Amino acid sequence: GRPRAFDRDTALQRAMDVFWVRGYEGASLAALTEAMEIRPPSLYAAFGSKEGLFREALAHYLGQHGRYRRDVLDGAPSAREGVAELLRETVARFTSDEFPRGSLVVLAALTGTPESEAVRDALSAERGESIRLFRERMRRGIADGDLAADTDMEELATFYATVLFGLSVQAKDRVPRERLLAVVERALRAWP
Amino acid sequence: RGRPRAFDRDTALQRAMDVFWVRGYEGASLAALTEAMEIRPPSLYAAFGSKEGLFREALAHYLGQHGRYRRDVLDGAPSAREGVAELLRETVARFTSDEFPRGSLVVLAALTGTPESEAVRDALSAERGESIRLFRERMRRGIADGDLAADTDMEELATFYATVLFGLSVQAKDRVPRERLLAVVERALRAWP
DNA sequence: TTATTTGTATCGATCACTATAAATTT
DNA sequence: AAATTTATAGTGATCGATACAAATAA
Repeated sequence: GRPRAFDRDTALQRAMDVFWVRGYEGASLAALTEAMEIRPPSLYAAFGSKEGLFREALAHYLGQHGRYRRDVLDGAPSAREGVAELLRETVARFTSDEFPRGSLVVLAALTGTPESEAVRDALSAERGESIRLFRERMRRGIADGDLAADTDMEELATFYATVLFGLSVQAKDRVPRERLLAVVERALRAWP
Repeated sequence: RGRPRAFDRDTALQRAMDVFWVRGYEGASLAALTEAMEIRPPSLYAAFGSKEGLFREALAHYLGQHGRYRRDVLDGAPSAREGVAELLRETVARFTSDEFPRGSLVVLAALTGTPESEAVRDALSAERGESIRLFRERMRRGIADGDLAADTDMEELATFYATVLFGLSVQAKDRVPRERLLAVVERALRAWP
């Protein structure tokens, strides 16, 4: 029939940016439909609802900013170099302006009304996946021999995840890239 | 002179702060605030002027009643390392108590939002800068006291621990068990120079 | 009488979300 | 045409913030 005037993945990209800056509940459909360059009935045709548009923008954000994480981790010769390389590239992405500062998963919905709890729980489970990414790379380190067998991998993974999440708050606070890279270097001194 | 106010203004302020603590600034609807404060809208505005003003008063209340331990724990410690350790250990305790909302209001209440509330977002961001400054002040004392080296980068060390501190609000909100978060604090202190 | 607080009822604006039909197709 | 996306123009509900008058003090 009549052709579609927008490109799906491009409207999904602009919806992702608005969420990245205003958050899930902070993003009105006025601001969204303005960014995507579509009209409300077009938006609800492709995405179902505001929540459905966020879940698709989350999957979009993740595939474009959450797959580079495991590539850097497993591409390093040791678990310590993986955590170092991934924390350094994260600080780079957190401090260049090709994107907004900080991670969408950390910033988009930490608190809110009871109505948007499903969205908040989604971002919560995704933060647990960051811990799992760390913990999985440490399991390889113990097997490769570069990490002691009696290492508390859950504590080490959670510690560096705490630092990872904290860097989103610091990047949003406009802390310079040089100071964030010193945080990463200092956090590595805690390695066993 | 006039009709007397029928609510404790100190108690109402506490109840707004508890709603802001869980729902954030924009998430706290005026229907929800007046419901917890147990008052009605025109009273709220007579007392606090506006939602923004009510949060700004709730913030100062939260800071003096739930952030008073920070300076005390920091100052009463015999070394800079013990003050940072004890502050984080105490923060994890409060962050994981069954008695208060998990995490810190300052980090959780307004990280992102509409352009209308940037004044509130910058207020909380300035208060997070104070957390960095508060650590920095203690390390300053540690250099004079002798427990810290006279050439230590006070900002680099304070900012690192402020990063760990902010991340603990997110982990507390994610209901990470308390023993886990104390292990995190111990690991972070291993990075001390 | 005056002064301040109270509950009620409502404000204009904005929220997320659609009915409806013209526009553009094979 | 028959199919499908478009834009206009709204929906009721809720947002933050009030006009008003009964109530209650000095």
